[PDB]
Amino acid sequence: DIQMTQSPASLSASVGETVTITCRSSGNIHNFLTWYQQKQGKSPQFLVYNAKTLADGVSSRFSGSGSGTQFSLKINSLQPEDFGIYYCQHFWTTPYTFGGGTKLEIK
Amino acid sequence: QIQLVQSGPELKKPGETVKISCKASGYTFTDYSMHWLKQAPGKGLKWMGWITTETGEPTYADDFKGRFAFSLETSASTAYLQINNLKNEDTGIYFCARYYYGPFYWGQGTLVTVST
Amino acid sequence: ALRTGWYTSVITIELSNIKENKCNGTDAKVKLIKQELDKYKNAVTELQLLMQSAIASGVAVCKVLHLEGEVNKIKSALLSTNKAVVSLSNGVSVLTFKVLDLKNYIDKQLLPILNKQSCSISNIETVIEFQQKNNRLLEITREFSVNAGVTTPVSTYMLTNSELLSLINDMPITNDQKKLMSNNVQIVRQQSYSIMCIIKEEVLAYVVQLPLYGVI
Repeated sequence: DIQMTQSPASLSASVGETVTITCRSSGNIHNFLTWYQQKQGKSPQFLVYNAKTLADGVSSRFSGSGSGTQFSLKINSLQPEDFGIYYCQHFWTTPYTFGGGTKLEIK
Repeated sequence: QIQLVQSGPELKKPGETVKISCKASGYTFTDYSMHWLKQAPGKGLKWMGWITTETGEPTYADDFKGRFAFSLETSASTAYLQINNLKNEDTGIYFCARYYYGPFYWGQGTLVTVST
Repeated sequence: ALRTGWYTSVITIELSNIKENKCNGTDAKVKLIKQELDKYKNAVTELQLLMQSAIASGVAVCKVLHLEGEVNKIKSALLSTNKAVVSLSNGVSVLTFKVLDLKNYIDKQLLPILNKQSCSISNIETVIEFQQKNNRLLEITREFSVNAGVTTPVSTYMLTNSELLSLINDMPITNDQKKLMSNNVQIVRQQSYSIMCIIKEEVLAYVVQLPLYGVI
């Protein structure tokens, strides 16, 4: 029952800043974690295959890091696209859990 | 090219029965067991369980036991859910997904509202 | 060099999904490609039927990889590299490895030529390339088919010499044991097993149950 928690439950940034989101697991999910982003009424599309190796098709500004119990998604620059809600989930063992969600809006 | 197209919107009344279907094209349907994900208005995303696409044997998350029932038709290459005895709390968006390399693959949702 | 324990690896092979080749035309090169594809599909089928105490450790690791989620985690692990150290859900740290990549070749090279031009192949090097790449899978299939899915000694088709030494240089052991095991690789092939484990989520995985000599 590993439960995850995201620190910036709210967020607000410019069109050129770098913002960083974090998740804290309630257990040692060695490496396995991923970051979806849900647009205005779509299905959550994933951004990284793993804590580090980002997923093909996405832009390079997203850069994940972490291991064990402290993970960090970093949007290296904001654009009109990089706006929505960002969840984080472990896929180490069942049942899977999500982070509370991080709402990102313009400054 | 992996697609999981899902059923359409619905409107029911508390105490009814509902069946949401998920069609899965783009891969051998019998490779990946399909997982079911419930969202909620304002709340967070909730993973409820999966159903093996070989034996059909389902398994449920401790919050979604008792009424929810998963089923599939191997020949048709589609799997569906059934939510007996709908309640005002069962309202939301229900997702069908399978294991991508690490993360999931989400098909479009089916907003299932339960009003009187 | 007294064998006192086992060290179960996990050896994966990225399979492909052969979508029905809708192309009419029976040129010799296309016919040879079709025959090789049919042998490939047959190998996958016999392996699936092969799946569906000296190997107690490999048996336990196979039953763990049959749990829902584990292959996903191994696949994510060996994703960009060709070797990782995945920690299974029950606490054990297993050393996965990706010794062959046939999905890549099959999809990228073959499937365009098969689907777009209505199966018109130009050169004859591609069919020799494909049969060379496929012979190792076919030979693993043959060894598993004859030995009832548990093969000893680990042949050079299961785990080649370079890959056995790459496995030995990453086991959690002293440097003296790595040196010993790298100087007697034939005696390490003659002392292990190769359990056949899973085909699921488009991958072929078998467990190589290497020895480890605590007394030297």
